[PDB]
Amino acid sequence: KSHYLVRFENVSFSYKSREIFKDTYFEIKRNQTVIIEGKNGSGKSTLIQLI
Amino acid sequence: ARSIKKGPFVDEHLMKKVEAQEGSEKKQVIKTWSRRSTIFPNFIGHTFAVYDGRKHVPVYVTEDMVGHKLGEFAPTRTFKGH
Amino acid sequence: RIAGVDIPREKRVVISLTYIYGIGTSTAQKILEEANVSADTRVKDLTDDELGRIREVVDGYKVEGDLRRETNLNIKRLMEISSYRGIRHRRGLPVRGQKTKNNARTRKGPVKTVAN
Amino acid sequence: VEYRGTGRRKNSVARVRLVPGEGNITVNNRDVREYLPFESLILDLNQPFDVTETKGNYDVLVNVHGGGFTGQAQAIRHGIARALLEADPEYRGSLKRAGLLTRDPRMKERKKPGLKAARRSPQFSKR
Amino acid sequence: PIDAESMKDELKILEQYTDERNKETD
Amino acid sequence: IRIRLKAYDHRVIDQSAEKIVETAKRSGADVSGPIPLPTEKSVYTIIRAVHKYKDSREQFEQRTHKRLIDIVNPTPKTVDALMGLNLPSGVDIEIKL
Amino acid sequence: PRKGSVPKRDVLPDPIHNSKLVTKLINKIMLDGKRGTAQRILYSAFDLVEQRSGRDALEVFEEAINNIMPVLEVKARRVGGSNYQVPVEVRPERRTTLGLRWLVNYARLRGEKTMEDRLANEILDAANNTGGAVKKREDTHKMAEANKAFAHYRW
Amino acid sequence: AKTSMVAKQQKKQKYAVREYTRCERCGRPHSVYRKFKLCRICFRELAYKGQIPGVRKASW
RNA sequence: UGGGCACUCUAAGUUGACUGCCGGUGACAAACCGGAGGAAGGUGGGGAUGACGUCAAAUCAUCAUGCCCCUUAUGAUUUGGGCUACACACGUGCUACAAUGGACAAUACAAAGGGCAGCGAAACCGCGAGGUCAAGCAAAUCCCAUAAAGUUGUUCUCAGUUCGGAUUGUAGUCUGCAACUCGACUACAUGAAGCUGGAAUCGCUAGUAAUCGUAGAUCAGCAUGCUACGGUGAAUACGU
Ligand SMILES: Nc1ncnc2c1ncn2[C@@H]1O[C@H](COP(=O)(O)OP(=O)(O)OP(=O)(O)O)[C@@H](O)[C@H]1O
Ligand SMILES: [Zn+2]
Repeated sequence: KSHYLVRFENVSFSYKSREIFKDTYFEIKRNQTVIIEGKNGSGKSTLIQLI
Repeated sequence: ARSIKKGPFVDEHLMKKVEAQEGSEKKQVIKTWSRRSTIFPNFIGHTFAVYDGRKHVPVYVTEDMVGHKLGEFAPTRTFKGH
Repeated sequence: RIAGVDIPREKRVVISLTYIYGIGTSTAQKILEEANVSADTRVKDLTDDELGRIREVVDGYKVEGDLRRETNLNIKRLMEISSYRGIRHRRGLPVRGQKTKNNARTRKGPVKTVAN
Repeated sequence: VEYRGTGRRKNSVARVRLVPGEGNITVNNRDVREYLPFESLILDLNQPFDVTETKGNYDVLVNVHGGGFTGQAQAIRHGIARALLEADPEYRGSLKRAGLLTRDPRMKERKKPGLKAARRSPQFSKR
Repeated sequence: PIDAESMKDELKILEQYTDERNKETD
Repeated sequence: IRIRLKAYDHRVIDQSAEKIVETAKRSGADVSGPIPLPTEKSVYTIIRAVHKYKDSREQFEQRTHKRLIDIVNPTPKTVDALMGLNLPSGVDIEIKL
Repeated sequence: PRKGSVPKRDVLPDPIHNSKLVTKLINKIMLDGKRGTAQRILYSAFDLVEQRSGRDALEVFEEAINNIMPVLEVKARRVGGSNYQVPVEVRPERRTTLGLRWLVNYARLRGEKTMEDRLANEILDAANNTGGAVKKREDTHKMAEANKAFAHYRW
Repeated sequence: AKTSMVAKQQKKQKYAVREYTRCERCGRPHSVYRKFKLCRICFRELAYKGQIPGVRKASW
């Protein structure tokens, strides 16, 4: 019973030398199904950690 | 309700037959219609028979009634359940 | 802290002064006339200079338990003399002349759709 | 040496008084950019001034009455143009091709009974 | 993109009607 | 000297007014031509049906027209025509002297 | 209507940018009959965007309504057991009605705060063939492709 | 019913909250003007014959 | 404002719009599309105006009435109660779920109507509903009457929130013999469900829909309803 669940606001991150995310936006609304893609090392399991 | 500058309203004959046994032995129930008159401290101890439309139903005036009307304490409608 | 209630932080002082049961917005922004705070500062930014001086008039009123069953007795006397009202409390209906055949759904629960 | 003209629009009446001068428009003791709140109305009530190509030659000097800001910013433009076929009436071929000497008759409509408006019927359920 | 040049291509296929086929024996 | 004209129809409120202003122009005195004043329309919508049909209504009305007449030089013989009662039974004149 | 046809209504240019594609975008923005609070949102999003991108305000808006101009589209018939969606070609003045409401109702569907910048982040993303408004000349452009078969049922 | 209730309305009642108008042609309580003392049936039934001064229809 | 009738307003008279005119498709002959004088052009815009009949439609309760009933009542007069009853299902509306919004400050612009034992100013008093004095006006003069949207600003920053204003306890103001069953308003506290709606369903072709405010009749008192009035004001009509 609302619209937005989580959101990013020009978020960045880095693993001491590796710049994973520059300033980006991300959103998940009520009753959605999101499928994140990429490859090995892209940053999928580190985006789930930011949440 | 009424106001500060007007008083309470009591119906002019619900007092005379109450301040007529001011100093008397016993209290017999008083036969009324004036459901609309307020309750003074003077009534404290009386049990009036008010009018709910077809029967005079009796209630005995106590000291937590002393700002109310006479007919807040006598139902007019009947409703047992549906 | 200002009462048993702990009005939140990250708030204008006159906003969170509404958070207490018994003071809304008319007692919340001239509560700041006994003490003298600008009313526009956050509650995260003031020292106990006024933090007790707002804790002094907060008790000049009757607040949060001083008031709750204060007005559970006044809605209890109407059950014990048995006036008109209160049987509209001790039934569960609207007690002023709010009418009950059509929209009476704050005193009564949700619908109970029955048979036609 | 001032010209004359009344133009109406929609229950506003505005009396306009063309003079010899430079671009400036005063309305009811005020500068019209204090009078008019949108830059939308001060662009076209000098529509007459760009059809005849006398962009700045006149100070305006309006007197207004009735209505609101559109109908007064628009009863005016029918003054600026019905005071300029009065100076050189032989301007009149081209200030009338831009459609500027029409009074614009479109007024507000009666309310009819058993309707909630001029043209708005009540909600129909058949059962 | 879908490259909407279909406007030029669904105009030849517009003319094979259901009755144009009925005529024009081969 | 200030006088007023009334009537529900305009046909006898100029047939009256500009009929007797030159009853003042008879003798030596001149009067302001009759000034029309804002007239009123009252309006009453009722129900056509004797019973259950709103949405079918009917409107009527009734007006009252007003007229101004004032003269600028009364003589002893310009108000002795005050009782020249010849107005056609509907009009109502207002004299205040 | 049966009897014929009519005109439209022809609107005079903006004070400032000197087009009639910005007077007909306030009429998509206006609502309830309030041209006041629609001209904040439309001149505060030519200069809330004019900062972000260093070219003119009206060539990054007018390329933001020409990726959205749907060139094909589907209309319907019946059969008697199916109801087929035919694909027809779009006139040159209907692509300008739809691009200008596929851009303004894909702005109340956005997660920014004040509709100065929803309309501002939607004229700058839609200028790069992306996002909301400009998939919808791509929703609407496979349906005229899937249905490329039923074209002969046309008018 | 009527002819008993109208003759207790041409009769000054106790408290002047208690003067309901009730039309002076037929007796009807029910929709009654003050400038005429004539309800909605009788205003239309009399203003048609023409016996109510200054009234016509309205066509604005 | 002394003085003026110009400007505009008021409202009597009288102008004006007829396919008159002018091109070219029609020789069925009417008409049709375009053009130019015009404020408006093709029954200008809107109203009143509702044929023969249909429905044994509605109305014996507004009124009148043939036939049949009652007549110490089925008639008549009062006080009080009732039409305001509440497991529930339906029709018409109103208020909102916010950022094109809340709040609290400066600041403009309409019309159409009501007003005598009735509008009721300015001053004072009240946090407020409103109270006491009281001018003027039977009213184009005076009063109701601030129009609210709007506009320039400070501010709050996505949370059932400063959103929303139900429901209650309190303490008051007015009208009335009297607001107990059962009136409108205001102060303080209380802080309900509601995040834009299932199946299906409705209005509207231009100054109309949408929003915004004012005003009347009933009326002591009480409207979100009905009959009016103007400000801001879109989107679309390929076709059949
Ligand atoms: N603690 C760390 N310190 C430095 N670098 C790290 C650390 N953890 C992860 N990384 C780097 O971050 C990158 C992404 O890690 P992440 O956990 O997102 O992988 P992933 O996308 O989940 O891979 P997969 O999809 O195969 O699981 C890797 O290339 C890795 O080198
Ligand atoms: Zn009658």
